[PDB]
Amino acid sequence: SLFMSCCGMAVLLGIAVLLSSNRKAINLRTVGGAFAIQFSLGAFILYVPWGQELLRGFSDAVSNVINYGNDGTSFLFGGLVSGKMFEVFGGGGFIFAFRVLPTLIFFSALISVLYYLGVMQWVIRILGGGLQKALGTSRAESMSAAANIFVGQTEAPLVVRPFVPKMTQSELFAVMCGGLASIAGGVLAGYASMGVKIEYLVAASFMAAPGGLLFAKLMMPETEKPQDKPANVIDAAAGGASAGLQLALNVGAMLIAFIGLIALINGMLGGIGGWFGMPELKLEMLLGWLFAPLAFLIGVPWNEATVAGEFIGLKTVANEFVAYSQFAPYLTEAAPVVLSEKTKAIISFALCGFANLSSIAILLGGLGSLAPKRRGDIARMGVKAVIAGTLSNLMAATIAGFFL
Amino acid sequence: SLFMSCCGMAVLLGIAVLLSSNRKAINLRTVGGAFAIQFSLGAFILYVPWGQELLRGFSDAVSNVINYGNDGTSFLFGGLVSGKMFEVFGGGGFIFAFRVLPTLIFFSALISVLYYLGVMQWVIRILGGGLQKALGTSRAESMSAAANIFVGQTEAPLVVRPFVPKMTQSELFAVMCGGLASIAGGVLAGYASMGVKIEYLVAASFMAAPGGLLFAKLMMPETEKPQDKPANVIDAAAGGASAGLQLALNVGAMLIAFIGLIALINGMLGGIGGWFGMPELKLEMLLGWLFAPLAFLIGVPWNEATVAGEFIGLKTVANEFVAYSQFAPYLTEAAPVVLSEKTKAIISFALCGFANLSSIAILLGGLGSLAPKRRGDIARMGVKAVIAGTLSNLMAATIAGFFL
Amino acid sequence: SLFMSCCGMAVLLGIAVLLSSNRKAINLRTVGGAFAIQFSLGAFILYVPWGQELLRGFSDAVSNVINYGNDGTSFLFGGLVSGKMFEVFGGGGFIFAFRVLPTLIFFSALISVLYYLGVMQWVIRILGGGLQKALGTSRAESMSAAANIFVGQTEAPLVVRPFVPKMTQSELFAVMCGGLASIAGGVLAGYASMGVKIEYLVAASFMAAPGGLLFAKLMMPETEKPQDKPANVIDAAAGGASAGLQLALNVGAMLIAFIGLIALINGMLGGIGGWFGMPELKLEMLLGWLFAPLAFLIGVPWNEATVAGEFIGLKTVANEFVAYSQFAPYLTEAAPVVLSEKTKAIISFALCGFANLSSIAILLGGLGSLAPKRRGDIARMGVKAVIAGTLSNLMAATIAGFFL
Ligand SMILES: CCCCCCCCCCO[C@@H]1O[C@H](CO)[C@@H](O[C@H]2O[C@H](CO)[C@@H](O)[C@H](O)[C@H]2O)[C@H](O)[C@H]1O
Ligand SMILES: CCCCCCCCCCO[C@@H]1O[C@H](CO)[C@@H](O[C@H]2O[C@H](CO)[C@@H](O)[C@H](O)[C@H]2O)[C@H](O)[C@H]1O
Ligand SMILES: CCCCCCCCCCO[C@@H]1O[C@H](CO)[C@@H](O[C@H]2O[C@H](CO)[C@@H](O)[C@H](O)[C@H]2O)[C@H](O)[C@H]1O
Ligand SMILES: Nc1ncnc2c1ncn2[C@@H]1O[C@H](CO)[C@@H](O)[C@H]1O
Ligand SMILES: Nc1ncnc2c1ncn2[C@@H]1O[C@H](CO)[C@@H](O)[C@H]1O
Ligand SMILES: Nc1ncnc2c1ncn2[C@@H]1O[C@H](CO)[C@@H](O)[C@H]1O
Ligand code: NA
Ligand code: NA
Ligand code: NA
Repeated sequence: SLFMSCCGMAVLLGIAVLLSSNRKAINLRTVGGAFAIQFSLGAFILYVPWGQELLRGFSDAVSNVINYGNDGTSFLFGGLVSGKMFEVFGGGGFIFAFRVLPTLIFFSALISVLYYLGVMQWVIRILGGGLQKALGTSRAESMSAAANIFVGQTEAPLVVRPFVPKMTQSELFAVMCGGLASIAGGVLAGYASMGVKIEYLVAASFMAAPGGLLFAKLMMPETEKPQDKPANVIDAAAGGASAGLQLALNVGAMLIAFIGLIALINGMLGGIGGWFGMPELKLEMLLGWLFAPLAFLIGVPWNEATVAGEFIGLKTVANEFVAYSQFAPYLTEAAPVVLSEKTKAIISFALCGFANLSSIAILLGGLGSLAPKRRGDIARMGVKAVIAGTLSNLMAATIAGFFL
Repeated sequence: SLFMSCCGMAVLLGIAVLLSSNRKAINLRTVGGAFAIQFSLGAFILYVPWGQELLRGFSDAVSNVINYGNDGTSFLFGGLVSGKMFEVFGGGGFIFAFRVLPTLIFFSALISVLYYLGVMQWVIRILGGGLQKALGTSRAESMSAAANIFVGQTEAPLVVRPFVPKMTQSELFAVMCGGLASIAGGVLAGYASMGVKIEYLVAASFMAAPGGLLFAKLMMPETEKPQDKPANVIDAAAGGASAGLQLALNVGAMLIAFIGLIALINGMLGGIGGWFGMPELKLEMLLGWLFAPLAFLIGVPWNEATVAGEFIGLKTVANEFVAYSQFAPYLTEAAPVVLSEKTKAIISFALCGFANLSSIAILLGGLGSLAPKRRGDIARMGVKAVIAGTLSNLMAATIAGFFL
Repeated sequence: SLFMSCCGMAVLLGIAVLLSSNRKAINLRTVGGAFAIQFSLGAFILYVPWGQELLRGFSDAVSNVINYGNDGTSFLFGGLVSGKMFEVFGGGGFIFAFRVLPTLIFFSALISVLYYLGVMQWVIRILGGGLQKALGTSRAESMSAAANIFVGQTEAPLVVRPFVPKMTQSELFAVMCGGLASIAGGVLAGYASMGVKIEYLVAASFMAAPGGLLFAKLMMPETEKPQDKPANVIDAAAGGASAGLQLALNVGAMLIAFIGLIALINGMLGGIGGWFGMPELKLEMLLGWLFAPLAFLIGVPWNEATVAGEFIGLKTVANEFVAYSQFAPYLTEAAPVVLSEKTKAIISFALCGFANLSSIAILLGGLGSLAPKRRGDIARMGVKAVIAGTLSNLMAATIAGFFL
């Protein structure tokens, strides 16, 4: 029952200790409180009545903002995003390129506005300040952790960019993990437009801050000693829209290629597998059969562990956007496999993160520009940071499945 | 009657004098002839028979070029830009992204071709030469003023780029105002594809050259002393298409975000206004109530001044493309408010310009690259240039409304 | 009969000799074997039974890869690329922007993957090694020739980029011609999606390697003495998708402008021609009337030489993508002119190449970046390389028409 979930938490913490740079350097106050906060935050917004009301209140607010931004894409693509599309094409009336992608543009512009008004910095300063006073973490890495709740892995350290080139290896690692254990506000609204429950996306985004610090200070404890704009609001909006556009193009081109490549892989595996009496062999079967124990370990039922492993595995070997693209049909009535409500939540939390190998290259570019002489350290701690970011997603998935 | 329009002209000229850098330095020949030319040009193509035939002859020529370029977008988007779209989606069959945006690509390529053939330079040299000999303005700023009739604010000073880094503060200001008081040929054909009368777009584009010089030499008189390529035509076309593409993407992403942001604003104003007994409070009401006297001053009837203020205000606080997007439905039979034919013209002229705060950043980039040590002067005279560019649009709107 | 084709080969070789930099420097072994290989390769895959089975086997493999990549574009554009489009819009249901363009993205990602796995380098090393040992050509130019079978003109010399800045004028010319006589794998799958027979595209791509070396060593013999990475596979795929996206945008914007410009040209020619009693005068008539002898010379029947000249001429004065766009309707049942099966093949081979004036600018950019001090030589030998690349397409078209 609930004993399998508690064991899963110990295992995830166990692997982090086994892969630690120095187990004797682990601060029990830091990693003890970090796990406590992430667990208490999960208990707050997923179990207790008041916490559930605040989460559903914030999610409904986000849901309204998404629909407001949909007035912009309704102007551009007109009837191609109307209700007539379902009367003509049926299920194929939902055009991903016109429905989901423009949401990245609007939200990137919105966050850019909220940054100009100082609204974003005000929230991060509170959340980041509460983390460093409770975990003992440094000022910079705590602000980057709180920033990563809303923005991306390369946009979050911008709030503390003059402290990046001279921060310790443990600090930089935590900064890398803070962005790998979380997502961005843009893609969040995109995933919500695909059918993913906003309550799960918002929850996982907030739990990514202490969870990101947790496995960062576990796999890389602090052994050294730390230290310590657009002209107008319309320019900020226009600048954010351009950034969202460039992101929307890249994501769209990525999904065309990757899904196409997977389709190519499945075609080859159908022939390769046939040589061993398995002509129905596909990528989903491999990822499902390989990630089934990991899914079963975090709280997914035995008869649903294989199906859940297909999505968790795809999120790891590729990225979460490709995984969510194959998990989205499982959130509708036309789902090939009817999953339990708890399982749908666990997959949603275990997929809510930029934790993948391809994000290392992005960290080498964006974060690497903030510290050009630190690109050697980033690439070196790259693989370790992905694991630490992965464990944070699995931990948040185990906690979520525990209180459900 | 016509007395309200003549008073409006005096007020607009009055504000320019009150905001002048030096009223005693104002050249009466320059600003006297500039206003005379803009007024005589308005009287020419909007009142006298022969001038109306030349304007309708040029507009029909432009209209044919647009339809010719529509063969390119008809190939790419096939039936999505066909007549079957209106039989299926009705009014929503008109897809802005496929109908209007590709026009920016084709026209940017066309102008790039006409530049290679020396056709563009030939016309600018004539118009620019006639301005400097009649107003006493310098060679460079007069050519940039004539160039801004056809191309954008950052593309126009390219004809005199070796004279930009060493031109006086009054010259640079006039160059800034020349591009703020006008638009580009690309977006012009785009606005014409939205229902905006081409006769008004072409007229306002030509009146922007003396009008841009008028309020520039009024708010910033000359107190100092002035001075004085693609391999083939296919490469020029291909280069212009790429420039139009990048512009089409930026405009499209801007409209998705801004309209979405306005929709978000209207949602918040509906709650904020409800606290003061005004739950129906929107952005249009504010902009309408605030710009109604300004609209009434330039020649808009009392019962239509508020509605006209919504578009003029939106053009100012944001940009003219967002304003035209909300004014375009008022040019069809499905218009919520039936405006008089004169009012439709006044709004069309008062919106035909890049006069906004966001264009300062564009001037800092494009025009600033032509003179990197002059970015300080551009940002300093930025706000003043927007006002001077705004007054030119209002003046052209007052003149247009006078002869109608 | 077959005598007209053999004469055509002599003429094409004749022009190359007449335009040679030094006819006495022509290596008879090099240009003798190069023509022999291209001719024997044509005889292999177009005449003999076994060679036809290997070509149809490779084409069917490519055809399957295209359909696999179509799963990615089916996810993004949903029902807009479904069969319901033909039930609603009929022939206009085929949306070029959603059907053909995304194929460039997927294939660019695929080739990027095959490069990471060393699969591409393995094939090029074999083909390139077999050319230098049979023709006596240098190591670098032979590898670039073999690479150009699969990738573009600026991507092919990347396999030998440290040898580019110090290669002779004859080597650099052959490198330029290798990319002008061939296409890329991305656009190849795009042309195949337009109805162009894959067997012809694959054949012409392979015949472009010895044909590119043939007319390069004919028009520019060697008179001097020659000499002698992504972190993971997912990063390689993501990087290739981004490159394909940027290419897809440029091609799409080019087709909108060029077709629109041609439509503008046809409008003007209709009036200009009317002054000389030819109101039906268009661009196709000119290109057809002018390239008819050239089409008749390579093996096109007398009554079909004019129609074929329209496509060959358009491929020359513009690019092959614009030509293929106007030739694609002639491959369907709704073709205005029913062409013979041999003629359809000849046009397909004569159009399969980047041989145009606009590709010189691309060579100055991409290839010029590999050798910044050699941009002077590239621009100088630019026009000659286009001709040499053109003759290679015509030669491959004559050979193809000979064995059919
Ligand atoms: C969709 C409808 C929403 C409606 C909302 C209305 C928004 C109004 C924006 C005005 O903001 C100002 O804009 C200036 C122009 O950029 C800035 O000056 C900046 O730029 C000036 C010059 O361009 C300088 O003089 C200043 O020093 C410099 O701060 C200035 O900071 C900023 O406060
Ligand atoms: C859609 C159908 C329309 C059909 C219209 C046909 C257009 C024909 C374009 C030819 O123009 C020439 O192209 C050369 C190639 O770029 C240029 O040479 C330039 O580049 C050469 C080398 O590449 C150099 O040798 C030259 O010095 C240099 O001027 C040259 O100036 C230019 O006159
Ligand atoms: C759609 C489903 C398809 C499923 C296919 C699964 C693909 C698996 C990719 C793994 O490849 C590895 O990834 C590392 C990460 O980038 C590379 O390390 C590189 O980067 C590391 C750090 O980031 C360094 O430690 C290494 O030295 C450096 O080689 C490494 O070379 C590479 O072998
Ligand atoms: N805002 C962002 N910042 C950085 N990388 C991002 C962002 N959004 C998406 N990505 C990248 O795209 C992938 C798929 O969403 C992520 O795993 C990440 O690598
Ligand atoms: N050709 C152009 N050059 C510069 N800015 C442009 C151009 N076209 C549009 N814009 C910008 O986009 C806004 C909306 O059209 C304008 O007010 C201006 O800021
Ligand atoms: N892969 C490529 N590399 C370089 N140029 C290309 C490529 N694909 C297309 N082009 C350019 O676009 C034109 C039309 O396909 C070509 O003639 C060539 O100039
Ligand atoms: Na983040
Ligand atoms: Na202009
Ligand atoms: Na090639």
